[PDB]
Amino acid sequence: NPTLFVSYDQNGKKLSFANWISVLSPQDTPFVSMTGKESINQTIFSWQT
Amino acid sequence: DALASVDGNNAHVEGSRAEDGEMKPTVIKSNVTQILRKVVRVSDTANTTA
Repeated sequence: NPTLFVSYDQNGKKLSFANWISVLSPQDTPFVSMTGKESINQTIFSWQT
Repeated sequence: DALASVDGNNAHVEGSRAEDGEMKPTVIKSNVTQILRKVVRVSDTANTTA
């Protein structure tokens, strides 16, 4: 039987979750982000020199 | 219908007691359907190239 209702007897919360997630795992991929890409037809290929 | 081409003799002289007849019934044959199948597994590989 409270008489003040101070931030503890307030039933029916919402939990005010956030709208994001922190994936702190390392995703740094400089080699891949620097090297280009090219669409190849078949699995095997070759290059002259 | 099995026409029963067998003719023979069924003669009667002047008033012979009409026999009970020799009617022939029909014969029914029947068939059934077969099921065919052609399977293919190979994917779209063999394109190692670009």
